[PDB]
Amino acid sequence: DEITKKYIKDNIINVDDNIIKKKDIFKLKNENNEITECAFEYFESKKKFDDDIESRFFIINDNNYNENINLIYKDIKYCGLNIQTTGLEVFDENIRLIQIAVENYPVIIYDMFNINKKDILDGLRKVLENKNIIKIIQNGKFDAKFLLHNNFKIENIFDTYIASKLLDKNKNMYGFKLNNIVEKYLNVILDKQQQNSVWNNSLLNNNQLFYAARDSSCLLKLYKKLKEEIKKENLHIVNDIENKCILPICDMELNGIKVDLENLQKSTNEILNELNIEKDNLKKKLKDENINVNSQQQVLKALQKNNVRDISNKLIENTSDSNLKNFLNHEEIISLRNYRRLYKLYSAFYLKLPLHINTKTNKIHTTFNQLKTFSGRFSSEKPNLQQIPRQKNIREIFIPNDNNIFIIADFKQIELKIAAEITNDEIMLKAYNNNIDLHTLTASIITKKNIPDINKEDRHIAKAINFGLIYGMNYVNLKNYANTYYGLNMSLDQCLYFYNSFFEHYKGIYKWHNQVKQKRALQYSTLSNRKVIFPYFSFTKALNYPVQGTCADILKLALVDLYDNLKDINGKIILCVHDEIIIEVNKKFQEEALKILVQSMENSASYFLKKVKCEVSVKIAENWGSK
DNA sequence: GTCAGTCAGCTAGTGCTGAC
DNA sequence: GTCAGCACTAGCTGACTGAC
Repeated sequence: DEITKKYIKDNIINVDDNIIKKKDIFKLKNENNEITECAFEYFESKKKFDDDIESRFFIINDNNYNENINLIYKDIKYCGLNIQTTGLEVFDENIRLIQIAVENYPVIIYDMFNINKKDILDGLRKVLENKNIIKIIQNGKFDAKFLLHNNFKIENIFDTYIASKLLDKNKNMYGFKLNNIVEKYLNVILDKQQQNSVWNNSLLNNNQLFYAARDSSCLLKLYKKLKEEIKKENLHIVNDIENKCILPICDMELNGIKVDLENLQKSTNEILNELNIEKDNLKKKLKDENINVNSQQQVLKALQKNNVRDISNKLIENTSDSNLKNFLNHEEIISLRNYRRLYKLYSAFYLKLPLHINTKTNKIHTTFNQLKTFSGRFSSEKPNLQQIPRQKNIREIFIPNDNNIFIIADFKQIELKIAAEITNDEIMLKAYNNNIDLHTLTASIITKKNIPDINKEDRHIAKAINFGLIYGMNYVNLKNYANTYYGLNMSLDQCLYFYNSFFEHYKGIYKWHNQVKQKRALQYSTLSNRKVIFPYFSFTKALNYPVQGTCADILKLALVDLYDNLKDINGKIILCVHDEIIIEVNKKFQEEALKILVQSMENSASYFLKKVKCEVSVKIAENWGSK
């Protein structure tokens, strides 16, 4: 229809009219700092949107490109960047539209499908790469990933999702989408009724482009309000850290971690054979060939039929992991426990990994999220890295890329050091000034032995108790904590003596406990001023939030510094799980990489913590499970 | 020849029970 | 706290009797 193809030359298909091609004379400065009059083509909705946000937009395709459009970018301080894509996955999908929003101008839409003169994107490249231009993005991780994968470089960034998430102080989990944020702050409904319209088509209809335009112009108003809201809340440090840490997360997701297919196959074969053998052994032991082991009720019934009892001559009524410890005086239960371990390991890692492995590159790629965790630490999904077993044999599957070598660095006692810093415990700080671990010190006070005489087992008990009592556990739960996660049986009187001895000397932590318990505050702040406001008081989380948040801040600062300091030797930041950072570097630059990693981690530690001095243990690893 | 009354397999949901 | 895996209990949906 002649109505519908009015603007086909610029790849626009009319749906319900509501589109006009209008030209007006603009006033722009020249490269010689001289105002120049230029005529531009911009489209407009025939029906004015009820809100005050802009809806004008240029479209820049192969034909319509005008060289003078690059002058908008000059002498700016913020610009709104949003990109539309055919699908979610970065590897299987391209970028359809790039949008730029410069204040008091329409939104410039670059149609990458109808762009072939590579000088077109030069202005986009320079506005993206400039470090003096605060690019505003919504959900910066997704857009940054798509841009980096296609040879673009984007340097500065300001994500409205991070600002909104931090400002809410973890009040609500859901929300924090573009429509919700704009409604909450600027009092406007974006009418996001586009139900994921088909983007693959070369031709794009009016509603899609206009909805994409209001998603870019609305970011500048959010920038203005969120900047002031953050400034009034003293959240600028953590916001800056998160914004600059967006890009390292994109690097980690893009590069991934390679899996040795041959070793994975060998381990899977061996583990399946071991599972079959143990299953057969249990089958003979349970004396029921038809028995299915996985049925929890059925194994309970079978063990009941076996009539094995307790030390109290009590029949088993539960196969809880700790209840198995109470019933260990038989070969049956040993076989059952071994089978449970093998089954969980097998069907949780070995049979699940092949789905995640991309046969195109034979690498595992993760989806890192940086503010879903309450404490602030990174959380992985799709493949859950923290759920990967941490035993030696399982991790060896992960190898570096061909012709490379891993560097692995991990903090030591970052929680305990941060606790010492915040609580200002004099004895801990005077201890760490002379390089003695707080596990060794805790063991020394517990066992009354001299420092050189401390063994490894005392260090283990210290490892238990320091974590136990530095997050405000009542001494009753110390027994459960030590037994369950470390296996050390303990008596209540021993727990009482340990509690008294621990809080008699480390005075600072006692003062911290007293203050936090007395105030019963509903709001807490970390050393990066990451504020959280709970619904109701909880002593455990009240004690746990500051140290964990500060540890997350230290890791994020380390990644931000590392991503800038590793660009010379072209090292990839691969993963960051727990207090551990992994970088892959070419085999020549091993020494330089080690120095860079250590320096970045130490500087990050020294930025927030001042009294103490963190240390990092770095080992060059052939495989992630190296020595 | 035909329709009730009762016998079920199937699918869901909840109950309950375990570890990464 | 998240997660799968299974009895058990229930309600439904066709087929095997039961009939005057």
